[PDB]
Amino acid sequence: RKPKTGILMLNMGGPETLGDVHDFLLRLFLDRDLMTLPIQNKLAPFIAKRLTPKIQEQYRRIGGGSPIKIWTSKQGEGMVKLLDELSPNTAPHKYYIGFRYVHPLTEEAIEEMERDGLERAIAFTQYPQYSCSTTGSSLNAIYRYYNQVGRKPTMKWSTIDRWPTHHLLIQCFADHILKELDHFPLEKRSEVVILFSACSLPMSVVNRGDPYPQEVSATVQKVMERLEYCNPYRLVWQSKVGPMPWLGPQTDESIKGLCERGRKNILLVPIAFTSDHIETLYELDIEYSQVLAKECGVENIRRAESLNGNPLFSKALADLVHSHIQSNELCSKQLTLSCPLCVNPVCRETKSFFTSQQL
Amino acid sequence: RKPKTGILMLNMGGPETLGDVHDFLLRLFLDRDLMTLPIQNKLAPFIAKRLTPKIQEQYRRIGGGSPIKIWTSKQGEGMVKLLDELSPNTAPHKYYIGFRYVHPLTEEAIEEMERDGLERAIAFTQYPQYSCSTTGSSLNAIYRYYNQVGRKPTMKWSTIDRWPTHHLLIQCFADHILKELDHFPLEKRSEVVILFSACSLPMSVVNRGDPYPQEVSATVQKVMERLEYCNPYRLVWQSKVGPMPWLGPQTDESIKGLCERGRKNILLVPIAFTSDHIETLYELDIEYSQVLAKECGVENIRRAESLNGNPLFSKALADLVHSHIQSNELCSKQLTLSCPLCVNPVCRETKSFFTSQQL
Ligand SMILES: C[C@H](CCC(=O)O)[C@H]1CC[C@H]2[C@@H]3[C@H](O)C[C@@H]4C[C@H](O)CC[C@]4(C)[C@H]3C[C@H](O)[C@]12C
Ligand SMILES: C[C@H](CCC(=O)O)[C@H]1CC[C@H]2[C@@H]3[C@H](O)C[C@@H]4C[C@H](O)CC[C@]4(C)[C@H]3C[C@H](O)[C@]12C
Ligand SMILES: C[C@H](CCC(=O)O)[C@H]1CC[C@H]2[C@@H]3[C@H](O)C[C@@H]4C[C@H](O)CC[C@]4(C)[C@H]3C[C@H](O)[C@]12C
Ligand SMILES: C[C@H](CCC(=O)O)[C@H]1CC[C@H]2[C@@H]3[C@H](O)C[C@@H]4C[C@H](O)CC[C@]4(C)[C@H]3C[C@H](O)[C@]12C
Ligand SMILES: C[C@H](CCC(=O)O)[C@H]1CC[C@H]2[C@@H]3[C@H](O)C[C@@H]4C[C@H](O)CC[C@]4(C)[C@H]3C[C@H](O)[C@]12C
Ligand SMILES: C[C@H](CCC(=O)O)[C@H]1CC[C@H]2[C@@H]3[C@H](O)C[C@@H]4C[C@H](O)CC[C@]4(C)[C@H]3C[C@H](O)[C@]12C
Ligand code: FES
Ligand code: FES
Repeated sequence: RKPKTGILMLNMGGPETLGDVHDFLLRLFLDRDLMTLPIQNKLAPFIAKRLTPKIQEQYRRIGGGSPIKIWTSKQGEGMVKLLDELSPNTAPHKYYIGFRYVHPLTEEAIEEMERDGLERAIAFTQYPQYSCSTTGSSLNAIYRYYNQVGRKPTMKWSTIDRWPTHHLLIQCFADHILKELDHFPLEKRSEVVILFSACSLPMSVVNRGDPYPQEVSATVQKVMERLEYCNPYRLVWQSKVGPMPWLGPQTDESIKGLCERGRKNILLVPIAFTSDHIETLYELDIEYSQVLAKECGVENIRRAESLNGNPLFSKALADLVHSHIQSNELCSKQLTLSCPLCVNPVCRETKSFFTSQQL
Repeated sequence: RKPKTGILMLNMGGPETLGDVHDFLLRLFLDRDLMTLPIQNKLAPFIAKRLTPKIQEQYRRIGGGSPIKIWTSKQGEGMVKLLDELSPNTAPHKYYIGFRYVHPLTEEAIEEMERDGLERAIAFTQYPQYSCSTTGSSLNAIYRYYNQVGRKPTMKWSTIDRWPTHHLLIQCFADHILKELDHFPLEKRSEVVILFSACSLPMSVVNRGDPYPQEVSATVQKVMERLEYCNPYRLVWQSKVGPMPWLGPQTDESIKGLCERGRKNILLVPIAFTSDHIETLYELDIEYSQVLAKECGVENIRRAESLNGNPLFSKALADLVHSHIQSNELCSKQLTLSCPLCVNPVCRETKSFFTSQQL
């Protein structure tokens, strides 16, 4: 009955209600692994307070809050149900949600995992493609937690730090793309252009050696091969913010560019997310698909459904955990290599934390 | 005996002797598909004249010229020898070299193909990953040739515009990587970090929608999967020139960054080339491996051998051409979609040239 193997599902997280926005932002601007700012401890709360109204407004526009926790919970529960049958030797399994910037925080989840007296602890990132700003930050949080609490872990840790091409992940994306293509008018099906849209990164980050771009590209290639290249495509990036240079082409500019060039039937695909969030429900669905799309004269613009509750996805999660357990992997080979230009000293410490785990 | 099917092998080309450097640079700065410049016809010759001495010196450092024509010739001959047995229906086959900036020029090749009175003409790019600046420019020259000569083609055209993940291309890279890893001291094999190095692109090109980065990334992923992720890796970009922003991380800075961080056993892999040229023999072998490496205190830095004369590569070429002929493909689906922000009007005309081909 008592849990033996815990699977900590890592994700940035998102505010559940408009009221959670302020703290979400605050924790986010306080994260050194994400950004360094002068008098950060004083500025952060300030920047959070001023951005709060604008961000709360974005969440109001999609219903009043993020569904991330609901979808994560459902995927986790489905995963556990399967794991108990897949790996009896490591059962019972229990999933824990460790959101980086909102409750339940990564730290709270770890505290709970230790209290449950687990034997196994698997840091399972929910970002298929690795970025030092996403998965890396979550992994650093785990290392820092123990380093700050001043005491070693009581469970054997390991991580599934990336999985950009897991065959079931690719199948889920391909299936969702195909069913969405079936939603376009029959006459336009073959004319549709697929825009794979992933979260962009500042060029300063890309230039230090971030693995993200290459991995996202890998996922896209895998999805397209499974679709047998039925339609032309392009990998574009969204969510750029600020005056600094980010990796492009931007998704909004691409949509606008495509229309002005006669390609008015577009299928957007959130290729770097496993569930819905503000980036898909607001940026892609409203900002680009409703507003921008109208101003540009698009004929048809649709978005592949996010993986969310697809039973195949829960199966994907379970297979990954199962394979990870059977291989005795502590982490991917890729995690043993820090960015060539990494300037964050905790990265090497975090890497060692997982590569040095007992058993 | 009379040639029936012609295979136009497209490549940038390189100066065979130091004396060819000047016209090489001249033709390169005159290409609108490559770069627009004020009073280009006047600036181009000037720019070529001032760069000539420095470029000639680079070629002198590697032996006095580029081996590209020699390697292209051997691969083409190997390809033809195989095609004559693989596809008796389209034999005899003849290969033609169409370098973009040096003799034999793409135009001279087309002129020769027409004189040979071929029935089938295949534009076979030698760049596995498509870039509007490489393959795109070569395809544009074919269209521009007929449009400038004021005559319709006498042969049925088609193109193999990209092949970033052909299984035999991937096996060739994997094989060369493994044999090069064997050259490292046994004690450091597992410590080696693989730097996949591809030619960089200015961010202005990346941002308009160039498919190159995503395709190179795809190749890297396939190679690593075949090597079963034996070693950690990172995809880096080389050859940045000028003050403008280019896609990074840069190969030279990554090598230096890796050394500073204790990773002194590096294996360089020219993932976007099929043979040796100035970028590998000079930039990677001399500039980075001999000079930069010494100043950084590298323990061991080697470079995977270029595909060059590997018989498996000629097999790859013949299989690509064979499958292309069997499928009646006119071009890839990807070619039917121009960059979302393309501003070159010839791109659409070039695309149409191939997609509209009779038969
Ligand atoms: C200078 C620094 C960025 C440094 C960097 O290049 O990394 C930026 C990051 C966030 C900026 C702040 C935020 O944009 C919030 C405020 C915006 C106002 O227009 C100026 C003050 C303001 C308080 C900004 C001051 C300054 O320009 C900050 C602190
Ligand atoms: C730029 C940075 C990622 C940096 C990196 O590549 O390491 C990302 C991570 C989380 C992002 C923030 C979060 O998504 C929360 C906010 C979302 C808003 O749409 C923009 C501001 C907002 C505050 C974002 C700013 C910026 O895009 C952040 C800070
Ligand atoms: C846009 C937002 C300020 C909003 C506001 O004050 O209204 C600012 C505050 C801090 C900024 C971030 C920080 O300066 C850290 C990063 C600096 C890089 O040059 C761009 C990305 C980067 C992640 C910035 C993105 C964006 O410009 C942020 C998030
Ligand atoms: C202005 C133009 C770029 C225009 C654009 O990209 O929008 C750039 C491209 C190449 C430049 C030229 C090349 O760098 C060669 C010369 C360099 C000298 O320092 C100035 C004159 C010189 C002849 C430059 C003039 C001008 O700045 C050019 C022509
Ligand atoms: C920048 C441009 C590619 C632009 C694009 O992708 O659109 C590339 C194509 C060919 C390149 C040139 C050729 O490789 C020939 C020269 C090589 C030298 O090492 C630098 C100068 C040199 C003259 C290069 C300058 C620049 O990097 C060029 C002009
Ligand atoms: C470096 C070289 C000038 C060398 C010299 O005169 O000493 C200049 C001449 C024309 C330049 C190119 C042209 O301006 C066209 C492109 C302009 C972009 O802003 C950078 C890439 C871009 C492809 C430039 C690369 C590089 O800076 C070039 C190739
Ligand atoms: S920033 Fe990537 S490993 Fe440190
Ligand atoms: S620049 Fe890419 S299609 Fe024209």
